[PDB]
Amino acid sequence: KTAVDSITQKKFLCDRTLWRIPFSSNFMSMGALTDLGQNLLYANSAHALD
Amino acid sequence: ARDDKLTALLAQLDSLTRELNVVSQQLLDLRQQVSALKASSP
Amino acid sequence: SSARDDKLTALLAQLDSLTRELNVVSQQLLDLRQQVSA
Amino acid sequence: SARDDKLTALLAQLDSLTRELNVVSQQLLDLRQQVSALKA
Amino acid sequence: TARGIVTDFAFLSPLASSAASRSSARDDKLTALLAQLDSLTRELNVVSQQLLDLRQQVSALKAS
Amino acid sequence: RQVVDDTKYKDYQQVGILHQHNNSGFVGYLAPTMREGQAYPANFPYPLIG
Amino acid sequence: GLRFPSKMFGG
Amino acid sequence: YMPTIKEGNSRELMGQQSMPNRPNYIAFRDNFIGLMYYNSTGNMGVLAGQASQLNAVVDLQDRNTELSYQLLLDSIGDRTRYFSMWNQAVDSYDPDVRII
Amino acid sequence: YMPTIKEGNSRELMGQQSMPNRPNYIAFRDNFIGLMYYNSTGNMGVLAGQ
Amino acid sequence: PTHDVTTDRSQRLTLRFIPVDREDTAYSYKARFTLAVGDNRVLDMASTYF
Amino acid sequence: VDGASIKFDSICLYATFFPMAHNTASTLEAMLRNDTNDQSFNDYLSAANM
Amino acid sequence: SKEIPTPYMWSYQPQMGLAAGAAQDYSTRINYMSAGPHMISRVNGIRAHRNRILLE
Amino acid sequence: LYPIPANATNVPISIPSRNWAAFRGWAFTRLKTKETPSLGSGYDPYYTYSGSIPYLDGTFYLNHTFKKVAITFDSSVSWPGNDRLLTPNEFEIKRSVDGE
Amino acid sequence: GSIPYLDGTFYLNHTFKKVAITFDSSVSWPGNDRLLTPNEFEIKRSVDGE
Amino acid sequence: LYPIPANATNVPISIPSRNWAAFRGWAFTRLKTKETPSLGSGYDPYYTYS
Amino acid sequence: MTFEVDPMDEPTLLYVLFEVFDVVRVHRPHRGVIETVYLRTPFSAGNATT
Amino acid sequence: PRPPVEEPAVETVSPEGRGEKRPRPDREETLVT
Amino acid sequence: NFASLAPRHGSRPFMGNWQDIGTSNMSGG
Repeated sequence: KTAVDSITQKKFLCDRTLWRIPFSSNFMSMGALTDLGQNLLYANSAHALD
Repeated sequence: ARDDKLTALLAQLDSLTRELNVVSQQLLDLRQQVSALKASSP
Repeated sequence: SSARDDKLTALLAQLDSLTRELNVVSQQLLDLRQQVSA
Repeated sequence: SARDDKLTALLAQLDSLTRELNVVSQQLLDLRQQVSALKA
Repeated sequence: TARGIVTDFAFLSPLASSAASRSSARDDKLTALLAQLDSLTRELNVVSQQLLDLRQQVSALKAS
Repeated sequence: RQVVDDTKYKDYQQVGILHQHNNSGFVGYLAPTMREGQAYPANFPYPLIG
Repeated sequence: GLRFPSKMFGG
Repeated sequence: YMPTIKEGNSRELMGQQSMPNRPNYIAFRDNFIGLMYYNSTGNMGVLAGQASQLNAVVDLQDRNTELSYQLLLDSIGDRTRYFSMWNQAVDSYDPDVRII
Repeated sequence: YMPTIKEGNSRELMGQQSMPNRPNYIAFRDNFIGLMYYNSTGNMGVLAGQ
Repeated sequence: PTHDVTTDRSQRLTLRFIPVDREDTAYSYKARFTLAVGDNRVLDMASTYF
Repeated sequence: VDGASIKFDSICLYATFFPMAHNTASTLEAMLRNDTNDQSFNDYLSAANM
Repeated sequence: SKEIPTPYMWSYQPQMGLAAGAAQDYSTRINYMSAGPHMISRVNGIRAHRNRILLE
Repeated sequence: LYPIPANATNVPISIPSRNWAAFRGWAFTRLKTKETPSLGSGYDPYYTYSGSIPYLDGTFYLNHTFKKVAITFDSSVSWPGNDRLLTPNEFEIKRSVDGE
Repeated sequence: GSIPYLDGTFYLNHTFKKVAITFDSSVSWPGNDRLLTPNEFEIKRSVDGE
Repeated sequence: LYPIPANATNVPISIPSRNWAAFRGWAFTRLKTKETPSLGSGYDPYYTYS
Repeated sequence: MTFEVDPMDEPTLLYVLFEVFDVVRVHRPHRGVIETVYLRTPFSAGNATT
Repeated sequence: PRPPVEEPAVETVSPEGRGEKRPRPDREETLVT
Repeated sequence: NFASLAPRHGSRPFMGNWQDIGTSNMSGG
């Protein structure tokens, strides 16, 4: 009943793992050779990445 | 007065501490961003 | 680029005092607001 | 050049702003010791 | 003694090919901070106008 | 336009309309009435040139 | 061209 | 009118008379002439591909890109109008001042 | 070697020591490189019929 | 017209280009950009400015 | 002599893009890569300056 | 340009094993902007004799 | 391995130009320079550390220190684009300030 | 006086900061990363850092 | 001439897509930006080297 | 050409426009490739193909 | 109210009424739109 | 024939003119 005015600190820890961002059009693993690796934009031309 | 006068300080000190709790968050954000540019700079 | 880092590390040291001298005003304003409440 | 001048000119403000906020806290110590000395 | 001439060199070695593309991106951010910081001193001055008027006003109004 | 800066200009004094005396003795004070006052160097506005 | 009608006063 | 060459206050300096300075309008030029190096072979601009690296801007000294752009805006648009984005405000003397 | 920061003659300027300037060979380049504008699209030369 | 006029993908109307290699001098200023026109796009250079 | 001075903070290149449909802007792209569809321009002054 | 065009040379993709896409042979062009009719007509007969070989 | 200085926040990396065919995706994790040897070289004489090496054994632990990720192709086009995400221009991993 | 609702003498156009149009309580209009600030129509600014 | 920044180790270059008919080979040598004038331009004001 | 002008008490210039056909034909055959051919007649700088 | 139009349907802008250099004033000859 | 790219005035496309595709703008001629 004598508690202080508080604020909540939220965080997470996620050990041992890699933050994977798949190069797929729906972010799903439908195959090892993804549908954007077979995309003719990324297959027939050279593009910069930043 | 005494009653209406006391409500003149509860309608201005709340207006200033709402303007001071936003500029304190904004200054704490921009301090952490100057420390970002000083670190990346040679 | 040594002449330009002094302009930034002096700006960090004076935003240090600015967020500290504002921090004592934000604690003295909630003192005299709750002083009116009594 | 002008970027370093804007870095220099804000420090004239950031020292004049922490000097005002120094005496801002000096006038609010006056207020909390005046309202306390009027109710009793 | 021989640490910080080739342990800061082998550290910052991938960032050497982009030393001009990143210098203009920090030129972008620094000219964007100092305009957000100038306008922050515009608000804190006009807040402090209202924050010091209540010494002159209320001391002749509380104690009257 | 350019106005004066109350944060950078060292000798800034906020002078309201009661105390601005440009055209001091050749212009009626706070009114379209008859002139009043003496000739005197002005204090308003601050110079933006020179 | 030659099909444009001639200028007269009021018509 | 300075009556007295001597410094310091005197009765003769009540007769000194003050004239306003001449109005001097300093600004960027019409359509931002003078900012960009055109037709300087020492400062020729580049629009090229990143890979072939052959500049498609062949710029010459006896070309006048500024005056080509000033005369183009007269033909395709109303030139008396003002446009602040390209600073398109044509230099125009006063007709009562030039011809009295 | 200047023994004294101050100017004017002194006993200490008997100890100042001379060294010859470095040899600098200023000349036209080999085969007159840099006289003629080759490979300049803005300063290109002409051999044409009249 | 509805179809085959405006794209159904995401695309910025206006882009912002930071210089790649800027160079400051007392008498001039040089700025080197990457004017990267993305695929399935056309850029009229009249719409470009500094 | 009169103390005027210009300085540059940062110069950015902007580019406004018409959001053309992706297989309309690729049909236009394919047509404009011919040598028969080269974009030919003329200087409005069209003069040599002496 | 329409009668005697420049051939679209195909870009290969060694991974998919298909052709990427064909652009015109801009990089093997021959510059007769300093030639006259005694030699522009002789180069245009070589642009056209090449196009007969590629159809063959 | 891209270097991050002490108290540094942004890590701008850049690929010049490449055919991106058969690209599977990304996978990123922050490391420490003290805890990562300069491999490729046969002997690192400035490697004064003998703990777990997260570069080699998968003992990654600085995953929580990521704020956001912005991926742009061809210096102009944001990825994935197409308004896929709730903030479509970037991969916001965590937020300190959340009002929405 | 002049009724701007009836005669078209509108004069308070400059007092707008921004407009946020969201269709169907979820989809921001125009969406599509169209604008430099794509979630709303920023009409004017006080803080202009970028 | 491909630029190499200071203390840069690996320099990738690219040639977009091209008929390589009658190609003979490569030859290459590192230069210095201080020693090499910016040719193509008819004058180099940034060239403080002789 | 011979110009008879009024005498002025100042060094003046004579700006003659020798009107030509300053034409540029622009070819973009592949992604990233920008080829231009310049021709002005009569006062030819020459065959400024790029 | 509307620029001049040919009808080949398709709807084609007609070039009539445009301004030209003339040795004689164009209002006494044609209508200029 | 790219007539679905033209704004329909009525039921027909408002195509432009053939002769408007080029330019002849030049100072003095």
